[PDB]
Parts: sequence; C-alpha cells; structure tokens
Amino acid sequence: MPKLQEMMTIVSQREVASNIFEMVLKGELVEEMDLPGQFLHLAVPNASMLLRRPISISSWDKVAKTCTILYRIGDETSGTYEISKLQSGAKIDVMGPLGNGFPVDEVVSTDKILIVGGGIGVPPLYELAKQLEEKNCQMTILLGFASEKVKILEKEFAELKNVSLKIATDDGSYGTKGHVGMLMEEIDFEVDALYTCGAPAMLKAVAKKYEQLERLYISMESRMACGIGACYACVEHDKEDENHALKVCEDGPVFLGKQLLL
Amino acid sequence: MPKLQEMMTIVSQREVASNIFEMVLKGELVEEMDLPGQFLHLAVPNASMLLRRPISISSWDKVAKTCTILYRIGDETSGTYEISKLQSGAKIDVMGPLGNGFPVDEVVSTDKILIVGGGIGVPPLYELAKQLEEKNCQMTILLGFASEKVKILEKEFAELKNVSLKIATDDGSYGTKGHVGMLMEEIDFEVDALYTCGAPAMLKAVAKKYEQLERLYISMESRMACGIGACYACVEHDKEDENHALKVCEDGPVFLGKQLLL
Amino acid sequence: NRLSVKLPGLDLKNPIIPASGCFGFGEEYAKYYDLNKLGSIMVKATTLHPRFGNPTPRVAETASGMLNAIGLQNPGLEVIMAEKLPWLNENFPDLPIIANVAGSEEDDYVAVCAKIGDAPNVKVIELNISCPNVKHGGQAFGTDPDVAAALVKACKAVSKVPLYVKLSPNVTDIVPIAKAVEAAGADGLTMINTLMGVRFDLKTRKPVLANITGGLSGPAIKPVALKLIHQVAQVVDIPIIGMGGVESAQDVLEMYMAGASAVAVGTANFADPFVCPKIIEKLPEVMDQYGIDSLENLIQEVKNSK
Amino acid sequence: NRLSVKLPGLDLKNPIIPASGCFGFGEEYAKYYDLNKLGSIMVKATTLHPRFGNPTPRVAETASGMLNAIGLQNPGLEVIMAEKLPWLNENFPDLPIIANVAGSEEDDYVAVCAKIGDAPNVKVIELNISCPNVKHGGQAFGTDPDVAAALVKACKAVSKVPLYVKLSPNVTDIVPIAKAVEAAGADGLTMINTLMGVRFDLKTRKPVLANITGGLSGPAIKPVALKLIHQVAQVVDIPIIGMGGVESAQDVLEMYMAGASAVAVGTANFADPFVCPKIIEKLPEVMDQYGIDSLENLIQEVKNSK
Ligand SMILES: Cc1cc2nc3c(=O)[nH]c(=O)nc-3n(C[C@H](O)[C@H](O)[C@H](O)COP(=O)(O)OP(=O)(O)OC[C@H]3O[C@@H](n4cnc5c(N)ncnc54)[C@H](O)[C@@H]3O)c2cc1C
Ligand SMILES: Cc1cc2nc3c(=O)[nH]c(=O)nc-3n(C[C@H](O)[C@H](O)[C@H](O)COP(=O)(O)OP(=O)(O)OC[C@H]3O[C@@H](n4cnc5c(N)ncnc54)[C@H](O)[C@@H]3O)c2cc1C
Ligand SMILES: Cc1cc2nc3c(=O)[nH]c(=O)nc-3n(C[C@H](O)[C@H](O)[C@H](O)COP(=O)(O)O)c2cc1C
Ligand SMILES: Cc1cc2nc3c(=O)[nH]c(=O)nc-3n(C[C@H](O)[C@H](O)[C@H](O)COP(=O)(O)O)c2cc1C
Ligand SMILES: O=C(O)c1cc(=O)[nH]c(=O)[nH]1
Ligand SMILES: O=C(O)c1cc(=O)[nH]c(=O)[nH]1
Ligand code: FES
Ligand code: FES
Ligand SMILES: [Cl-]
Ligand SMILES: [Cl-]
Repeated sequence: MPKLQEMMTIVSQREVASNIFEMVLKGELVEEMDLPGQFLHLAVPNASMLLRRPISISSWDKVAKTCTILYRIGDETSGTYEISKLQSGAKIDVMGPLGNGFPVDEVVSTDKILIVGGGIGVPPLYELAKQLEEKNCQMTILLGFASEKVKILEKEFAELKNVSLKIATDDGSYGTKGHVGMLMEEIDFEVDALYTCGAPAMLKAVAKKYEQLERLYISMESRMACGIGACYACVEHDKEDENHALKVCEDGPVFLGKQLLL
Repeated sequence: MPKLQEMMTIVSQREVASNIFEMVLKGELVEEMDLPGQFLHLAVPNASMLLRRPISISSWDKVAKTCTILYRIGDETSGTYEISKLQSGAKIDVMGPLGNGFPVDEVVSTDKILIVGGGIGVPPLYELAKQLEEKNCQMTILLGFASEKVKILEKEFAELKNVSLKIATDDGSYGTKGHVGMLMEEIDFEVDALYTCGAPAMLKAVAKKYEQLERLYISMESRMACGIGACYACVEHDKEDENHALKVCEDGPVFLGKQLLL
Repeated sequence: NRLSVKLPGLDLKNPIIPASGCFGFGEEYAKYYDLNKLGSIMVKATTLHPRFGNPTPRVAETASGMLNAIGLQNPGLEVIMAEKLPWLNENFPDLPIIANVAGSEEDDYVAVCAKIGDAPNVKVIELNISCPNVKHGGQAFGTDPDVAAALVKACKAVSKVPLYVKLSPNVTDIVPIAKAVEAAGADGLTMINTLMGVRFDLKTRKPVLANITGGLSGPAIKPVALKLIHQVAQVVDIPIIGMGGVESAQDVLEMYMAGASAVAVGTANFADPFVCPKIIEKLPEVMDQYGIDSLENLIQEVKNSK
Repeated sequence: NRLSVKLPGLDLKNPIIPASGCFGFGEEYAKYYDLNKLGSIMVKATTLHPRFGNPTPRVAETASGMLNAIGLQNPGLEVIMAEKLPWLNENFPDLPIIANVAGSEEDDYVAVCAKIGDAPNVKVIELNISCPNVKHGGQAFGTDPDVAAALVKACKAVSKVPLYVKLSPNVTDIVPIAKAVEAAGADGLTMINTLMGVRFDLKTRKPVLANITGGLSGPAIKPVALKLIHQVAQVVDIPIIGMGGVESAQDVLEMYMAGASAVAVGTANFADPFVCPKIIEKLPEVMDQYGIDSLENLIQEVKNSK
C-alpha cells in the first residue's frame, strides 16, 4: 500500500514524433494514480547518471494496470536518450505518482473549460481532458508546437467529444501559423477554469491574459534532484507569502496562478 | 584487417562453477587469434566503470567465428558481476586479441610437456592443450583449486588425448587433498617445457622448482588500465635488465621464467 | 548488536546517518520508511535568520555526481526550534538528531549554538564551517586554521551538547585545520562537505547553475573523501563521521578502513529513497563476507593498524 | 578549417591532444589509427634521469574515474631525446609534440628544458609542477606561488620553445598561482592535473594502491576542471589548454565555454582507444547542433563574454 517506488515493465516504446518517445508502463503504481498532472521520477539505465528524470503522466488505464508518458530526448550524451534505447520487456526504476496535480472535482457541465498546451507540456493535459470529459463540460483545447515535426497527441485529442481542438505551429507547417497565444486571444466566451502547461514564455502569456481568474491552474517545471521535497532544489517564489518558497515537486507541479510570479 | 576492437555477440553465458561464468563470443576478432594465452580487454556495461576488465582466452573456434572465456565475478558492486548479467544476443565491447601468448612452435612429439594451473589461471591453459595436442607430444596437466565448488574445465581436459590429468583441491573435496605444488613434486620425468598460470603463490612455487629450465613459460597478472602498453600501469621488474620494466599487457601476459622475480 | 556504535553525544543503533541537506528535517522521506531504522539524521543547515537560498537552477547532474547551489535555504532558528525539531521529537523521541549549524559571521554561529541544544532530541551539533565569512571578505571559515579555531572556541563556550566540525575538502593541506579544530575543543569531525564544480549549457553558453559554482557530491567524490579522511585520521584522536559518495554497505565499510566511526549518506537518497534502510539491512551479510566482527571492533582494529 | 586553432608554438589542425601519461610517446596507439589525425600530443613526463616509477598496484577504478600512482616512470632525458621523440619525428614530422617536463628539484627541470627544445618536433614544453620538491620537504611546486614563479622563471631562461605550466587542482585558491605563473613568463597554461584519492581493499583493509594515494581523473573530475578553468580564465590573458574528464565533443565544447583553447583527452583513451579520432570527426556535427562557427571564433566570443 502506497508503494512510492517500483520496477515497472515497459509495455512498448516507439518514437511518435521527432525525438519524442511514447512509453507505456505496466505496474502497480497505476492503481495509486488519481488527479491528472502528477509525474514520475524515472531513473536512467546509466549508473553514471544518478538524478532521476521527472516526466508528466500523460494518461493511464487502471484496469490494464498501465500508464503512458511522452518525453523528448537530448543528444547521445543525454539520459533521456538512454531511456529511449530501452525496449519492450525491460524494467525501469520509477518513483511515483508524485506531486499535486490538476484539480477536477469542482467542475460541472455548465462551466466552460479552456486548455492551453505547448511542446512537451501537452502529455499531462490528455489525461486531464479524459477525466473532464466524464463531467460533460465543454472544452476548448488549444495546442501549439514549434513545427509539424514535434506535433504530439493530435489524434488522441480529436477523438474526445465535447472538444473544440485547435492546433498551431510556429512555422505554419500544420494548422494555424504562430504561437498558441494567438489562438488564445481569438476565443470568445467567459472561461470558468483554465488548465495550462508548456514552455515558460507560453505560461507567462497565459497567466497575464487571465490574471483575474481564480480557477487558473498552471503546471510548472524546474530542475529536480530528490523529487519528494527534501533537498529544496526546485523552488519557486510564493507570490501569496513573500520569502516563502514553493517546491515544484511537492507543492506542485500544478499551482493556482495567484501563487506564481510568471 | 587487424581490427583491434569490436562489438562481439554473446553466443551464450552460463555459470559453470561457483561465481565463475563461461561466455562464448562471436565476432571477427577470432580470425586474428594465434598463440594461446592472449587476452581480451572487456568493457563493463556500466558507464561508471571506465577501465576494461582483462580476461584470458580459454579457447576459440576459427570456423565458428567464436571464442570462449571463463571468469570469476566479485560482489554485486563488482564490474564482472555486471558482465554476468548480460545475456545471449547482447553485444559486448572488446579489445583484442592482446599480448604475447604461450609459444608452441618449437615443440615436437619427443619432448615431454608439464602444465600447471590453478584457480582462474586454468582457462588459458585449455587452448594451450588443444594446440599442443596437434603436435602429438605427451602432456601432464596438474590443476589445483580451492574447492570442488570452484573446479573448472575438468571434462574439457579429460577429453584430450595424450593427457595425464590430475586435479587437486585445497580441502580434498575432489581429487587429491592439497595444493597443486604437492602434485608437482610427485612427477618423475625430465620436463622439457613447462606452461603455468594461476595465483602468485602457485607461480612462485612453480618458478622456484624449475629455475634451471629455459623453456618455462609463466602467465602473469597485474592491475591494468590502457591494456596496450602506454600508461605503464602493469609493470614487472625485468630480471634480465635491472631498472627496466616489463609490461604485463604488452610484453606479457606470458614471460620466460628468466625474466621474472617470482 | 553488531552495527551499534557509540560516539560523543551519540548512542547509535547503527552507523547510517542521512547527510545534511539531503533529508530536510526527515518529514518527506518519513513517508517512505520508518525513520527509527536510522542511526541518526544530520538535518538541514540552521542559520540564525530565515534564508530563501540561491536563485534557480540550483542543481545539475555530473558523471556519477551532482552539483548543488542551494544557498542554505532554511526557515531560521526560531521556526526550527518550534516546528521542525519538535516534529522529529514527537514522531521519533529516541532518534538522535545532528543539528547542522551554518552562518555568515561568528556571532551568528554562536547565537545558534547557544539555543539549539535546548531541543531534547538534538544530541550533537555539526558546525558547517564551509560557508562564506563576510567579516573576512567572503573567505570560508574552513580554510583558515586561526579563524576556524576562533569560531569553534567561541561556539564551544555556549553549547550544551558535543560539537563536531564539518571539514571542507577544498584545501591545499587539510592537516593544519583539523589539528587546530581538535585543539579548539571539537568532540568529533565530519568530512567531507562538497568539492567545487561548474557545468556549462551548450545552448546558452552560460553556467547551468545560477550561482555559477556549486558543490560536487556523489560517488565521483568518494576517493577524495577517503583520502582526506585517511589523512586526518592519522593526526587527530577525536572520532570522524565520514561521508562523500557513499552508496553501499561496501562503501560504508571502506569508510571504516579509512578511519570513520559512522557514515553519513547524502546524495544517494535522491536516486534510491530507501538506500539508507537498504544499506542497514545489507550491512551484516557484507561484514560477514569480509570477516568483520562488529563495527565497534573494526573502529579499534583500524585505529591500531593504523 | 573550422577545427583549427592557433596557440603559442602550436598551429593545430584541430584541438584534440592526448593528455600526458595516457599516450606514452604515441607508439602504442599508433597501431590503432593514423596519429596525423591529432592536433598534437602531450607525451609522458620526462625527468632528467631514468625512473622506474612506483611499486604496483599503480591504478584503481573509481566511479566514473580511476586512480593512478605511476610515479613518473620514463626512460630519462638522454633516451627520450635519442629514441622516443626522433621516432615521432620520423613517422609524424608535421605533428607538433608537447613535452611534459617533471622533476624533483629546480635544477633538474631547468636541465631538461635546456635540451628538450632541441628536438625538431617539440614545439611546446608543458611544465608539470604537480610533483614533490625535495629542496622543500616534498611540498609540491604547484602550491607555492613564489617557488612556482621561481621555477618557471628559471626554466623560462633556457627554453628555445614556448613554456606552458600545468596547474594542480589540489589548492585552496588557484588564482594567486596562475597570476604568479603568468607573470613569470609562461606562454600558456594547461589544467588540470589530477585530484588526490584513495581506495581501500575490503579484504586486506589496506589501500589498493601501493602508493596509498593516487591521482583521480576521468569524467568524475570534469566539474572540478571546468570550475578551475573558468576561475583562472578571468585572471590571465595567456591561453589555456583544458583537460579533466573529457570524453565527448560535447565535453570539448563545454571546455570552450569555460575558456579553453584546445582540449587534452587523457583517461578516456583507456576505455575507447579511438576516442580521440572519434571526437574529432564528431566535432563539426556537434558544433552545428549548438550554432558554433569555428573554434577560433568561439575562443574570441567566449573571451569577450566573458
Ligand atoms: C514536473 C515535470 C514534468 C515534466 N514532464 C515532461 C514530459 O512529460 N515530457 C518531456 O519531454 N519532458 C518533461 N519534463 C522535462 C524533462 O524532465 C527534461 O526533458 C529531462 O529531464 C531532460 O533530461 P535529459 O536526460 O534529456 O538531459 P540531460 O541534459 O542529460 O539532463 C541533466 C539534468 O538536467 C535536468 N534538466 C535539463 N533540462 C531540463 C528541463 N527543461 N526541465 C527539467 N529538468 C531538466 C535533468 O532533469 C537532469 O537532472 C518535465 C519536467 C518537470 C519538472
Ligand atoms: C592478463 C590477465 C588475464 C586474466 N584472465 C582472467 C580469467 O581468464 N578469468 C578470471 O576470472 N580472471 C582473470 N583475470 C583477473 C581479472 O581481470 C579480475 O578477476 C577482474 O578484472 C576483476 O574485476 P572485477 O570487476 O571482478 O572487480 P572490481 O573490484 O569491480 O575491479 C576494479 C578494478 O580492479 C582490477 N582488479 C581487481 N582485482 C584484480 C585481479 N586479481 N587481477 C587484475 N585486475 C584486478 C580490475 O581489473 C578493475 O580495473 C585476468 C587478469 C589479467 C591481468
Ligand atoms: C542538495 C545538497 C544540499 C546540501 N546541503 C548541505 C547543508 O545544508 N549543510 C551541509 O553541511 N552540507 C550540505 N551538503 C553536503 C552533504 O552534507 C554531504 O556532506 C556531501 O554532499 C557529501 O556526501 P554525499 O556525496 O553522499 O552527498 C549538501 C549536499 C547536497 C548534494
Ligand atoms: C595513468 C595516468 C598517468 C598520468 N601521467 C601524467 C604525467 O606523466 N604528467 C602529467 O603532467 N600528467 C599526467 N596525468 C594527468 C593527465 O595528464 C590528465 O591531465 C589528468 O589525468 C586529467 O585528465 P583526464 O581526466 O582526461 O585524464 C596522468 C593521468 C593518468 C590517469
Ligand atoms: O546549501 C547549500 O547550498 C550547501 C551547503 C553546504 O554546506 N554544502 C553544500 O554542498 N551545499
Ligand atoms: O606519473 C604519475 O603518477 C602522475 C604524474 C602526474 O603528473 N599526474 C598524475 O596523475 N600521475
Ligand atoms: S526536487 Fe528535491 S525539493 Fe523538489
Ligand atoms: S595496462 Fe597500460 S601499460 Fe599495461
Ligand atoms: Cl542568517
Ligand atoms: Cl630524475
């Protein structure tokens, strides 16, 4: 009970976009998952790389006992690169699930949900749309990527009903040319809750457009070491209590917008 | 041509005695092998362990394109332990063949060959007996082990003809109770060439018993780094030229007894 | 039992102590196992006033190591005495706590050392003299035997519990500093704190740590720790709590061959949260493998070898 | 070309230089690839008289590193001038050789530096001041700015080729020593030599190296090298040949962000004999990945950042 750590089995792994791998993991950590937007602290199969790699949960299947993640790799000296060389059947050392995810309890079919995502911020937003869809609320999902080469999870989002999905690319290679913020300006309704995740400039633009909204949930990143809140590596300044540090791994990864300064 | 290094394929690996693994490797390094008693410089599949592990060649099969090695592992923090976790199909990073092996050219069916081996000194002596057997000389092979638990290559030596094979164990659990040196005293003939390999006390006792014999070939060990003679880690004092260093990886691993001080 | 070791201020059920800065005040890892398994805990550094720490990024990976530039983030003396240590005392009344004490000037160290022994569960103080001194131009107290001996002597006067000094490894010669610190009244030593490293981002060409430089730790530094622990052990009679890159019972035992009496484990907890209980249950089998009686014996056999 | 860098005494076709003690005099690795691919070679230390070196075991593995205690084994000046360097000159007449010079007292260093420039292929001398001085009690020349500046100044007088000094990292503050060495007339610097480590045998309880202590190298020390290279680069104008744990073109480029002009690769050759040609053919693709012009530019962009 509350396992915290487990040698999970890779069900599969394939490269679903340019340098972005989708890994499906089987183990008993999945029964512990609840809120969308928690993450896993993955150990690299490389004894010289001791710090775990933190990667958002994209979706899970409680009955199948599997969860799904989508991550970008670095160059051949990077540790995520090594993770992609693992193959079906291999075990991988996982801590999780970890963090405070996206709240979905107080959402009901009348309020209108906006979801903004970019880059490798998209994966954790997919499980979010799954669990929100069961509340029969109306969703607008705007995703932005650098290029068509790095577009991920389009078919999975399209298949969800109650979804108006728009996709931008910075170069115009797919969908709307430009950044996700441009599509954000173009929405015409009163949003009741916004969930967002992506590169800091995108989070900065989202938080400034909706500074007035209480139900604005922002998913953050930082450099990590311990992953459970003891080493204080991943701090953010608390906007609500100055001099007080928020910890992205334990207090986060998702915060209300009142708590952050960008 | 002269490949020097290769990613070989493990044909198989099994634990043939207590903590002693036999690995059969397939690759084109095998066509380069000639004298018995050369070694391979193996890389550990563990990026934190940069120094290669040097392991004698036990035997090879030129047509099958495979060679065989037999090595002892340390504890779970040891690098050889990691090598034993590799499995059939895996590739392993090999430098070789390396060193000066056992000379066998000038041997002819009339001279009587004595072979002394102990512990994990035994493996390279097996290929030696194979190549000497084709010269139809008469062989006496005396092997000593700590225990029955660590006895290796008995069935392979027994199957060679022109062989009188005796086996000792320090505890008496198999064959003759005691050390290989006891069986060594008990030989009654004039030995023309002696080949030996094993723990330093055993090599010390062998060299002192036959200090008078020119054709006495001793296989040595030392701590290694480069494996090709550049870093000077593995030196022995040259007995024939004082102040001059012999290098176990390049000048050795096998020397004439005149060249060594124990 | 075999694993028990007795030190000044420390009746340890076994020698494993999570290292300062790597365990907070135990509240997080406690969700993962019963802290009573541990011998002790070096809690995070306490400074007199609260400190947010350095700007991020604060950590970076290296080969068999990591860099940290936390900056001594901690809630300060008053909060640590009122919340963090009492919390340990309630949930683990019999678990001895090692109070890492850091500072920016001598008065601050002394002020902390006057109060922090009042906590019932704090049995020892670990003087972290591996900080910058503003009363000296940002020079580290741990690089000048005279100042360091001043600091220890000043702090020795106000402390109700035994005082260990934590040595910095970034020295040319470490022997003058240990001799000086032992003669200033230190009851023990811990070593080592971190070495100094830097990583650069290939994309931005700037250091990856905001602080530019950061402390290097992990198995990469175990040889440096062993060498300086062995060096100091030939020069002082006060016992040494060794640390630096320990990840295994083997590593613990090697620290003993160097002259350590207990072993602190720091960076390793980040890779394996259970590494400290894991090592403790693995220690007796590994001691049998190498014919070792008890750790109390080994300390004496090594001390007499030496 | 992109990879070419020009230094005092050094017109390098690219920046990769096998580090001293890790390449002998090139005769062994030459069986594995055409040495002309290299930018240069720091050959093994030359001392005035022959030296057998230290007793074995001389090396030991560490986490992402190794320990060595070779003891400056080398055939001495007369043999090196007559056999080892002429051999390089015949097989590689256009391949510039960096002559590591070590010693036990000042006269010995000077005597070597007087003769060894006479070799046509020796373009630079790398003063290895990371040795013990018997004219001072076994203290290292590399820890006293006054002595080190004496040694360099004495050696600067007799040398027919530019003189680089190789800095030891085992210092509290490295800045006084580089300032002193640059003011003594050094044309360049190489850094770093090794850190100091120890390993213990669990079975015998004795150090695994006969010499007890040994030099730590490999990727474990790359952060320490980067930090001291960055530290010194803000303090001197003479160029720096950086080394310490380099294994990749990425590692080479990071040395450039620290302020190095060429990169020496030492311990890595033992794991991968082809690592130095491997890195050289891999460098341009990696420079494109991070938008880098030429190494000559990068030296200037980094120098001006700084
Ligand atoms: C809460 C959280 C969730 C995340 N989810 C995802 C995801 O779902 N998909 C995905 O592709 N990426 C995700 N990231 C970013 C991801 O952790 C980095 O891509 C990855 O750790 C980089 O390591 P590496 O092996 O690629 O590179 P290396 O350069 O070998 O990593 C070295 C060290 O630097 C750290 N590091 C370097 N860049 C980053 C970065 N941008 N963010 C965090 N740490 C970094 C690594 O964690 C590691 O500790 C997430 C980050 C956080 C904090
Ligand atoms: C020429 C030669 C041939 C050899 N052939 C064989 C063989 O056929 N079978 C076999 O079982 N063993 C052989 N050995 C010994 C073998 O290399 C060691 O058993 C092995 O390297 C130990 O490393 P490890 O990963 O087990 O332990 P670790 O303790 O993890 O090794 C750490 C470092 O210490 C070195 N080391 C430790 N003990 C020894 C030792 N006794 N000899 C050499 N290096 C050591 C390792 O090489 C490595 O560089 C040979 C040694 C030499 C020099
Ligand atoms: C993230 C981090 C924070 C640390 N914080 C402290 C601290 O507050 N006080 C202190 O004395 N040492 C601190 N250290 C040093 C450790 O206590 C430990 O002595 C050092 O890291 C070496 O051991 P290790 O390699 O097992 O971590 C810290 C180390 C790390 C990695
Ligand atoms: C086996 C060995 C021998 C060495 N011999 C020398 C030497 O003779 N002279 C010298 O200046 N440095 C010597 N060094 C230090 C290296 O030149 C190099 O600067 C140091 O090892 C750091 O780089 P690396 O980590 O890539 O090896 C030696 C290092 C090793 C590992
Ligand atoms: O808080 C820190 O940054 C810190 C303190 C210390 O003593 N050692 C360390 O490595 N980091
Ligand atoms: O020869 C050696 O032992 C040696 C010399 C040197 O300068 N550096 C080193 O690490 N080892
Ligand atoms: S990663 Fe250690 S505190 Fe967040
Ligand atoms: S191992 Fe490098 S010289 Fe023999
Ligand atoms: Cl303070
Ligand atoms: Cl000399």
